Amino acid sequence: GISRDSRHKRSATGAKRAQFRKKRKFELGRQPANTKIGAKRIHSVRTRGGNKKYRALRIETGNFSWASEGISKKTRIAGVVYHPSNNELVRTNTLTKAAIVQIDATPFRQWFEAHYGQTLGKAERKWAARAASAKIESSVESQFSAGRLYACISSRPGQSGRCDGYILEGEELAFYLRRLTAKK
Amino acid sequence: ARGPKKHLKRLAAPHHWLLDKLSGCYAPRPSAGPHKLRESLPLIVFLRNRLKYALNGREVKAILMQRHVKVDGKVRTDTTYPAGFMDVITLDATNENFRLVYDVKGRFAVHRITDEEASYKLGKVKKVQLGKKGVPYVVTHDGRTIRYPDPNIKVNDTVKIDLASGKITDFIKFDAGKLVYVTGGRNLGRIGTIVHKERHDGGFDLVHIKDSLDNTFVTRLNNVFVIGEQGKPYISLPKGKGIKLSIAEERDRRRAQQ
Amino acid sequence: PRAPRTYSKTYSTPKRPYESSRLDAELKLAGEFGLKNKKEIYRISFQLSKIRRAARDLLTRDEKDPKRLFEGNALIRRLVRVGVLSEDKKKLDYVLALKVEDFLERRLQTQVYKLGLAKSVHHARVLITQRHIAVGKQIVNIPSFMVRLDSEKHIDFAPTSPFGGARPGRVARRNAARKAEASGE
RNA sequence: GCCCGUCGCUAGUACCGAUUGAAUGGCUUAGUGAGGCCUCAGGAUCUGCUAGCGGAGAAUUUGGACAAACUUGGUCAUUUAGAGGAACUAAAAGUCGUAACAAGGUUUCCGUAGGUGAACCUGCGGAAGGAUCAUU
RNA sequence: ACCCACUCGGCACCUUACGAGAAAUCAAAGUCUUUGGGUUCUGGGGGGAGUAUGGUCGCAAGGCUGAAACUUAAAGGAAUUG
RNA sequence: UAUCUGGUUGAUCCUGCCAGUAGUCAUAUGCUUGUCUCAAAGAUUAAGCCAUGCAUGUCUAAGUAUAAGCAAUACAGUGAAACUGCGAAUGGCUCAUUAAAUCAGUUAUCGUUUAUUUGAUAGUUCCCUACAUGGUAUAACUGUGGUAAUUCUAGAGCUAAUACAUGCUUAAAAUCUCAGAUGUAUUUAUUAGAUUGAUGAUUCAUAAUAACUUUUCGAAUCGCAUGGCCUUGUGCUGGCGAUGGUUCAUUCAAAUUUCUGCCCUAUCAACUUUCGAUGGUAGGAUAGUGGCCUACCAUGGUUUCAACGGGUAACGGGGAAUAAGGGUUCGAUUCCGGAGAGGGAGCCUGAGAAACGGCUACCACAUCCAAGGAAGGCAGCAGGCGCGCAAAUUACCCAAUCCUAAUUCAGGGAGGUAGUGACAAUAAAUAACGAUACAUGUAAUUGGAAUGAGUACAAUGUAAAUACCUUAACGAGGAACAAUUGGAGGGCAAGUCUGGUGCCAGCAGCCGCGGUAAUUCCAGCUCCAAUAGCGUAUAUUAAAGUUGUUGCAGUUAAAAAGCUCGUAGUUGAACUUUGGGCCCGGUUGCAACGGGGCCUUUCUUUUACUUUGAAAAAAUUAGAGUGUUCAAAGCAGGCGUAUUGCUCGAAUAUAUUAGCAUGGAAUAAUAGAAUAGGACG
RNA sequence: CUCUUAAGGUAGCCAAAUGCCUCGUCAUCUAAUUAGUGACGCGCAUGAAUGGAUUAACGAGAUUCCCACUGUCCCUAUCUA
RNA sequence: UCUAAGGGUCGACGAUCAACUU
Ligand SMILES: [Mg+2]
Ligand SMILES: [Mg+2]
Ligand SMILES: [Mg+2]
Ligand SMILES: [Mg+2]
Ligand SMILES: [Mg+2]
Ligand SMILES: [Mg+2]
Ligand SMILES: [Mg+2]
Ligand SMILES: [Mg+2]
Ligand SMILES: [Mg+2]
Ligand SMILES: [Mg+2]
Ligand SMILES: [Mg+2]
Ligand SMILES: [Mg+2]
Ligand SMILES: [Mg+2]
Ligand SMILES: [Mg+2]
Ligand SMILES: [Mg+2]
Ligand SMILES: [Mg+2]
Ligand SMILES: [Mg+2]
Ligand SMILES: [Mg+2]
Ligand SMILES: [Mg+2]
Ligand SMILES: [Mg+2]
Ligand SMILES: [Mg+2]
Ligand SMILES: [Mg+2]
Ligand SMILES: [Mg+2]
Ligand SMILES: [Mg+2]
Ligand SMILES: [Mg+2]
Ligand SMILES: [Mg+2]
Ligand SMILES: [Mg+2]
Ligand SMILES: [Mg+2]
Ligand SMILES: [Mg+2]
Ligand SMILES: [Mg+2]
Ligand SMILES: [Mg+2]
Ligand SMILES: [Mg+2]
Ligand SMILES: [Mg+2]
Ligand SMILES: [Mg+2]
Ligand SMILES: [Mg+2]
Ligand SMILES: [Mg+2]
Ligand SMILES: [Mg+2]
Repeated sequence: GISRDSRHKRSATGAKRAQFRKKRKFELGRQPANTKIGAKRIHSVRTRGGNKKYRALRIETGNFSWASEGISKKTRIAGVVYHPSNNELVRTNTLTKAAIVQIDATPFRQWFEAHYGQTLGKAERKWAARAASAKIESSVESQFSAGRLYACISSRPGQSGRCDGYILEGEELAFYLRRLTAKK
Repeated sequence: ARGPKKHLKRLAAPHHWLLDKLSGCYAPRPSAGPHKLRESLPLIVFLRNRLKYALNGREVKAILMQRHVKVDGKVRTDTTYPAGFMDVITLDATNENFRLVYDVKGRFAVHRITDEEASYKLGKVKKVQLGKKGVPYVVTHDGRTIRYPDPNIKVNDTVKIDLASGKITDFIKFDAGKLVYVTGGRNLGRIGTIVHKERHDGGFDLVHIKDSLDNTFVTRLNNVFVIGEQGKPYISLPKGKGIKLSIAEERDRRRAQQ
Repeated sequence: PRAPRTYSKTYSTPKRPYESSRLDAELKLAGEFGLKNKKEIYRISFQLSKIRRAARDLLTRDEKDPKRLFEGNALIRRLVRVGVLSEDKKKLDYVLALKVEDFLERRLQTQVYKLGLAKSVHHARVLITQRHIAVGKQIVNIPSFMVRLDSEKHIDFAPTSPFGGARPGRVARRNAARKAEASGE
């Protein structure tokens, strides 16, 4: 099968290496997951040492964290809008680590309302304790009016079966917004 | 080569077993256990070559399967159990307790001890680590993990292990001027006092040892085992006390028997 | 497989095959000591060359160097025990100045003769070959034995070997059984 | 005395050589491509909870990557056939002359060029290893 | 210009060799078995053979590089007496 | 353990090779072969092809027993079969591939997986069973069969689990959220992890917060004893264990990995880079790092200090032969590492295989067949064919060495034992002693002893033997119980001997000998050499200072480039703290030699070198000890007795390349302050 | 060794678009070859600016073989204007 | 059906405009 060995992959002088040691199972690679969106389908791969990997195909929900109020709500991934390694992954909506996706934002709005009570996107004085210092940003809340939050995948769906991630914030969000308003 | 080897060819066994060359093709491969493959001494070797109690491996396993032998308080019916340094081999039939210690030539000397001191054993603290739930623990030279260790027990210290409750009764701290056994290298089996420790960040720690006769030899920290202070070893030393006489004075001691 | 069996040669042939003076010296030694072939002289000269090599290696070392002291003392002890090196030549230079006859003298085929147990060296050879000589409480049937200078006081006949004890022999019995008839009855 | 080469006979060893020669093996473009593996499906029949609905699921099946192998072509290597050509060596007291060794009967030799049955000859420059260490 | 003396550098020469060498001879071919100042190139018995082949340079002639099979007990150097 | 000799000439001195000579665990072959110990052995050529038989199975008390299997009030014991578990990835073989690859020494994992062993570790589980859940489950077994054939299986009826799938009981303590959540495991994000643990160093160990999971674990298991208290019942409790299980550590491992080191070749000088070559970002994949793969981007990476290519009748090393010193050559092969199982490739299971005495496919072979089909892989052990100059028995056994399993028991062609065997190695029979004659020796002149070569009661040995050791009886007289293999011109020890042949036959490594005078051929006799061995062939080592670093030669013997420049390489003038004095203290014999410390203007550049130390497996080598009868060997053994046992050992040295630590500071290189951007507090 | 010429065809080349004999001989090419090619050469009657030999490239030039391709053929049939 | 690269004018970017070739 696929081999991660360096006995192929000719040496740094450019010399072609002679073959020894027919392919070893401890050097095997496998097929990419190419995780898509929707109708969760996870396959268990038996890995070295009896361990198990989870190939995510067609994942629908991911656990995304705001990282500014530390909520980590479970939400639905809408689609892939940017991927730094391959635009084809954006085209095909292939879920993958470091992919820039859009998430539902509804659990985050519901938590913001149950926490601050400050009408984000449209036991009494806990809203008072979480005081007027609640302005999040001028780019993370303007997305709530559309109900789509830009997020970045952080887990590896092909490895862990999960599609967790974090909401874009600050200079990371500015960078990806520049990229999106260029390539869109 | 497709898996773990299960055979140990003769001439590949550790030399300090004093194994016969033309006995057979194979040696007793030390099973996985507390100490190591090379630094170990199988119960078959210690029962058939160091005490001559048994004559064959069959007879070694015959002795073992009736619960006669006992390594560190437990039965250890394994024919090739890897007993090693500071281990207590007690047999109740022929009631006597041995402590596996190194003679000055570097072999596992037969060292009879009394029950009142075979109750315990010594252990060199291999590592100090916080376990799950934030519980500190120490790992010793024999592969023992002991929870809730004294907060002053660091690496390379020695701990006295109850060997019935498996807890730390006392601990000697690695410092200049304590009695140390050498458990590896050229000076394997020597006893002396720490004089100085050279640090060598990144590399290997070196320690200079001065035996009773003021001989000063340096060796790697990996194989020095604190066993107490000078003149007060926390254990009983074998017949030679790790002096390392030269061949000339050894021949002299030998010819002093006429 | 089992560990190999170490083995070494014990002799060395001369480089020149047909040196007449060396041939005559070897034949002189073989006639004096009752030797079967030149290979025995070869073996003794090989032992002497090994001894000389070790002694030279030690003598090139510094004096009171521990290795020289220990190994030269051991070599001299072994040689004086075997009786090749005399009692007053314990210096590691007389080891160099040894000879072939100094080793051929301690042969049991030579000691048996010099002790009067045999009429000649060939008598001694056949007497050792025929199990007639015992060194201690042990029959020794090997001519080359290198008496340890303590066995010299003990080289006598065996309780077997009907020259020093119980039995009368083998051909004596048949000659008696035929002399019974030769008597007439 | 010693000696050189052509030519002629015999034997051996290599070389060139039409044959787009032959065979074997390695690598390889392209084409086809088994098989398992991952994946899109598929649903025999096998029982369960109530025609509603799930679970296990064989054949088959889509697309991938890994790819044996074969065909064709290319290339490399190593053996090998070959009319004929041209050498070398050995043997042979064959033929022709006598080139060298004496100033070897034209001193020899080097480089180069041309010529001639063959050694060789001749021109030009060089050397003495010359047959001259020598003309105040 | 010449003479005399000295000097540095050069082409050489004469005598003697401590010394070197197989010798012829050599002030270097000496300071080498008492073997090491630095460094480049070349040779390894005589032929086959500076041949064949490949490469490269050349207009060509050829140059540079350069084998093998096979064969052989000498070939060769200096000197001595005829 | 530092050696030469024959051959060029009429003679000489050289060069120089040829020839001789010696060794080879170095192979073949010829002749010969009595004894004991040891034991290599189908590597070379064909990693060629293989008939046949065996080489991997495994059970305790402790997973499952209604064998219609045995035997003396549910089985109480044993126990075929089978399911389950574990193993079959070790071993053993071979050297085909393989030249920075393997491998060696040395590193790293703060870059990962790890069955097992060992140690530690789990009060938190529920959205009408726990005094114990199901078949949704089946085997073995019973009965019906197909095929010629396979370790082929269909159909029907049961039946369990430590197989499979589910699923509760443990309060108390315990804080946060607005009654619930709070064990662990997975995934993500954030926080602490200080100066409140560790490291040289971390985004480490670890903890916390918020969540997340096609649910992970949190025993529905088994044996032997049954004990204590008691509401005396189906009470409550309580042992020693086995197996299992999460995580961590440990061990056995694995995989990658640092540095340095491989033979010949330039008639290989450029190579790699579209098609990954070197790097960057991101991702995928992996156990994990990593161009390992992908996407985008950059244009890099190696090289005369030899890249790349070609060859190897190349697996690497430990080591072996030879060896004054230096070296040369070899290493398929007893140990370590690697790779392969006809050639490739792919993959299942499993902790671990890209496994081949596992599977799948193709290629080449090739078995059987009832022609439909089915089954293969000796470079395991024997054995056959083929190839060749070239290599053993289709033997016995688990007793030893160890290995494997559920395991004290079973299994093991692993291994051991024997058979063949002049591979090589050790020891060393073929005679010894008298008398008589003759001049210490000569003669088929004679006598008494000695013994094993054999043979063989027993007994030891052995797993059972064989043999060895030990021995009853036998078994020496041309002791026929008969030693050979090569030679006698020189080298080179030994014949102008006799007969034969006559430039023939032949010998002769070389020089030569043979042509009617042969010391050289064929023989006889005699003699020489080595000897149960000796010769021959090839290879290699010494000889060879004829490969030269030590250590060659180059005017004429072979060899100085036609000449100069010139890059790499090699090499490169001198100079910087010397010299006084005072001490302490070593080792050897007041002396000698070696230090360390103070004064005398004086108390952290970069390298090489060198000292010391650790390292450099064992075996091997050198070597200490040790009467294996000596010896090769082996690591044994020794010392006393009527014990109811005491004791010494299995040292030491060396691998001097690379890395590591340390002392020195000569030698050799390197850097300092010059437009001062210098030093000092 | 002869006769003989002004000189006696040199270097090359050849059964050649130049060779009668001749379909020369040998080899190769094919199942078979008066063809083609490579050799040989006492060459009826080759040959040196009446230019000799060779030549990369070029050619609606002459020729042989091979692959592809086909109704040229085996063996003809059919359709359209 | 898309992706990327290759421009003009004006005031490290912004505004505007434009054609095809790969
Ligand atoms: Mg002449
Ligand atoms: Mg002349
Ligand atoms: Mg003339
Ligand atoms: Mg030559
Ligand atoms: Mg001459
Ligand atoms: Mg020779
Ligand atoms: Mg073979
Ligand atoms: Mg193996
Ligand atoms: Mg961490
Ligand atoms: Mg990456
Ligand atoms: Mg090799
Ligand atoms: Mg090979
Ligand atoms: Mg090897
Ligand atoms: Mg081979
Ligand atoms: Mg091996
Ligand atoms: Mg394999
Ligand atoms: Mg085979
Ligand atoms: Mg395989
Ligand atoms: Mg097999
Ligand atoms: Mg196998
Ligand atoms: Mg076999
Ligand atoms: Mg005989
Ligand atoms: Mg006998
Ligand atoms: Mg004769
Ligand atoms: Mg002679
Ligand atoms: Mg020479
Ligand atoms: Mg000359
Ligand atoms: Mg010359
Ligand atoms: Mg230069
Ligand atoms: Mg200098
Ligand atoms: Mg002509
Ligand atoms: Mg013609
Ligand atoms: Mg023609
Ligand atoms: Mg035709
Ligand atoms: Mg003309
Ligand atoms: Mg004309
Ligand atoms: Mg035209």
